[PDB]
Amino acid sequence: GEAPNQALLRILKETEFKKIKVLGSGAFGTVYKGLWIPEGEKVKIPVAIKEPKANKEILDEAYVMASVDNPHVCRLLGICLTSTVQLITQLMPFGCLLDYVREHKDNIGSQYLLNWCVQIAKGMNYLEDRRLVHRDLAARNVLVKTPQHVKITDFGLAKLLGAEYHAEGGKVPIKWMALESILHRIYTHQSDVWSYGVTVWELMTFGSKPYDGIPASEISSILEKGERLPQPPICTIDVYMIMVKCWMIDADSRPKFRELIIEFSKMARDPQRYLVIQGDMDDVVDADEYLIP
Ligand SMILES: *CCC(=O)N1CCC(Oc2cc3c(Nc4ccc(Cl)c(Cl)c4F)ncnc3cc2OC)CC1
Repeated sequence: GEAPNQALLRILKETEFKKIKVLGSGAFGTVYKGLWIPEGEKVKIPVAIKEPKANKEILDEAYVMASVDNPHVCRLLGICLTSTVQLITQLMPFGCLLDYVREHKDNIGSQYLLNWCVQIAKGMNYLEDRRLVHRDLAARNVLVKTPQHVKITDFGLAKLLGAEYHAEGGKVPIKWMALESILHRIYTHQSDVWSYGVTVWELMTFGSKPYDGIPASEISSILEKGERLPQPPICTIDVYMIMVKCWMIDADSRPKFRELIIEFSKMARDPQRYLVIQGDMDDVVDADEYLIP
């Protein structure tokens, strides 16, 4: 009872796109921005390009990104098979939501924060429909297309469940993981809900570091001792109670992604009741409008 993944993997000519700038660099490789002009099409699509034996890793990320299609999940546009392997995706001009929430903290309203909480829950709920566990949900891994539209990205750690994933050992983001993921290395859709709670806490604190000034090894014990992240200042008890529910030790008593949509959507209908913030070329086609079946 496992469905065939009939997603299409589009191979892109190196001619079809040009690089423009370097958006970011890390070990493996650098992420760049550029334009993609499919030959004989008269369209220019703003894209972001990301170019060992780690090719097995980047090709696993491409498989996952090519198999998702949701307004709040970044989809792979294609890959380029030159001397280096490149991943081409739609350009998210405003960067990651973590940096955006930091560089604009004096201009972000409750309506935007709660809407972001709704959109991330919508994208996370879609990944659960597709039986996909992200395992690395964080504010740094949510990209901003427009201030009103954010999407989930970075599926390097994502794993597809059959019809409870048991990792072995890898550089993992300790401070965002559920307690069972720390101790047993078990990952469930409800393990992503814990990460979702930390991600919401990142937004409501305008980019603060969770457990700032704490060793990563001491985290497993303080979570057993009953300790969680503090109530952010702008957070009513209503919003903070939801974040606390995502961090319960019993994983099945945690909120579901389908329910986090409903609760935050109800809150976005009256944002100031739940968040208290002081003073509330020519042929360019966005990739969300370029659809080839
Ligand atoms: C906040 C953390 C941080 O330092 N960075 C994250 C955002 C980067 O800037 C931009 C990145 C992208 C990406 N990234 C991307 C991720 C996975 C894959 Cl496979 C591919 Cl191909 C990617 F391109 N995607 C789309 N748009 C942007 C836009 C960015 O800034 C404008 C820099 C480092």
